[PDB]
Amino acid sequence: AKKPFVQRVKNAASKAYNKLKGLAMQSQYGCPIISNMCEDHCRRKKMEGQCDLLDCVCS
Repeated sequence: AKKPFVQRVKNAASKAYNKLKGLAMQSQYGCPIISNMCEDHCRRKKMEGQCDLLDCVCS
């Protein structure tokens, strides 16, 4: 017989996306009474939450 020899069909590749960061247009200059300090600070961390009359809320 002397059968042949071959078995090279490996690769494994399915991963090239990782972030999970970014708002959805709503916490940007839309609050009633937000301070540039809170807006800038919250924007720097790209954290989105809710706009409070007392200040901005990052979530």
